[PDB]
Amino acid sequence: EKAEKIKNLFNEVHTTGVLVIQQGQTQQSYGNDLARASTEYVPASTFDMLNALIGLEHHKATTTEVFKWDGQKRLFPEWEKDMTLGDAMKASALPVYQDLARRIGLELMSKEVKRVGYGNADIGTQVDNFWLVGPLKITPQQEAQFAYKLANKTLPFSPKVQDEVQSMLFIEEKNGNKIYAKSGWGWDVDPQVGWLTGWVVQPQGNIVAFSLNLEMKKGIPSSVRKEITYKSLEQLGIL
Ligand SMILES: *C(=O)[C@@H]([C@@H]1NC(C(=O)O)=C(S[C@@H]2CN[C@H](CNS(N)(=O)=O)C2)[C@@H]1C)[C@@H](C)O
Repeated sequence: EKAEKIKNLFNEVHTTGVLVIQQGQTQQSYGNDLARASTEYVPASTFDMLNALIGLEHHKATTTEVFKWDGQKRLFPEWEKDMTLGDAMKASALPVYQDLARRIGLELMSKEVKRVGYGNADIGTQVDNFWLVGPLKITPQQEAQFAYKLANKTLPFSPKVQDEVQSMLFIEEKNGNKIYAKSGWGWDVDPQVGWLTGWVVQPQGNIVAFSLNLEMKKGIPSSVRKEITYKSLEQLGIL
């Protein structure tokens, strides 16, 4: 019954999507197009999570430094403010993560993306846009696995840096559950891709990772990603 209900949540907003859930070493898929789970998409802003891990691990940034807004118009007004890396994570402020990517540099970025085995691990030659328009791609299954490992601090990085990136991703504590999440919207690719990748830590300690992936269309508000995710997690008894 739960799976049917989640399928219809996607039908109700008139697009196709999948929600991958990971608990322990096994995954389940829900939604109205389950085949999306094993299909590659650009990560868009969801790459910020790995960008931050690499930057912190290799001492290219700190968690307390402030990226000051220089007063120049940004793509979105939400980005026109002083930000730490964590603030920029929450706002998905691309210019901050492009700055970070340039600090890391192509050689180190390529080595680390390959070491961690992220998606197709192909970053090409352009260090500041490879996660937006290709060539880097990743499946929702892979995003859920990545989130699960970050949640358990089992990515191949220091525990300190994984703890720091977790803190950047914290959304809220709701009914005792701690919710961590990163959204993404690849709007200038066709078709458009929407992401919400994260995890829940339940009061008893259990970790449940998720990755929502759907086709974004004109007339579908971006708030659908969080709404469908939370409702689905509630249906599953995860929230
Ligand atoms: C990353 O994918 C991309 C980000 N991602 C998102 C997103 O919604 O996931 C946006 S949308 C942009 C940022 N937040 C603004 C909405 N205001 S609100 N509701 O207060 O959050 C608009 C943007 C495309 C990077 C690469 O640009």
